[PDB]
Amino acid sequence: RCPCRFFESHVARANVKHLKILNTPACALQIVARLKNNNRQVCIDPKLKWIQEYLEK
Amino acid sequence: KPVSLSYRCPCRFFESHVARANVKHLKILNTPACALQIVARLKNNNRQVCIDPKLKWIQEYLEKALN
Repeated sequence: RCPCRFFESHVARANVKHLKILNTPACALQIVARLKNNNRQVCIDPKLKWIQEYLEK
Repeated sequence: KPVSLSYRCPCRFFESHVARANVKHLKILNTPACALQIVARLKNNNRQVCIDPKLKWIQEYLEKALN
């Protein structure tokens, strides 16, 4: 049962407190963002350019 | 109102021995003051453990997350 069935593409690095990469292989979406200001959790588009940057170097 | 030497980084100590099967999710934090830090939510005890990012299985895990 994949918690992420929907993804949001309109998310910027600046909006996020942290990312949670769910250990759920088989699920297409496993990236959940805990958002700043409101503490809502939303699954994000894994294609967001900033993700690879955040998952840092 | 000052805010200094009171708001610690999520991680100061790390663990390099963690089995992927005992990981529910990886909490990735990345801030200017603390850099990249990974906190694993463990399956066996639901506790949070800071892990070494240089771990081998981490890269593939993150990679397979389509990002």
